[PDB]
Amino acid sequence: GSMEYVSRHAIDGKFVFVDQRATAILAYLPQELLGTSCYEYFHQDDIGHLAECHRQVLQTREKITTNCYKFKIKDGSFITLRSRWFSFMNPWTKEVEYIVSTNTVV
Repeated sequence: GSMEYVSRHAIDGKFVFVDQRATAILAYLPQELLGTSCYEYFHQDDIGHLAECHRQVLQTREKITTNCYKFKIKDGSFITLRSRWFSFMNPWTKEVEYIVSTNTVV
């Protein structure tokens, strides 16, 4: 359904993929999120633990589940999300290119 959407994030949080279900949940067009960092939208209280879970997943092929956190939507209010993250290691270049994130409304 449309209670979740999938994003991908480069190493500074930059959105590099946003599926169209994000607009239903966040009221942003995908193009508004693409090229901006997820950290720009996290509630400032949540930056620290989300950044540490992001750092964790860069060093493992296992998935990491965040705590619930608040995400600032287009009108400036906050919704609560929980994300499941895993990193995408290129098996030839041996580089983590991005992380995959399923973002679920709580």
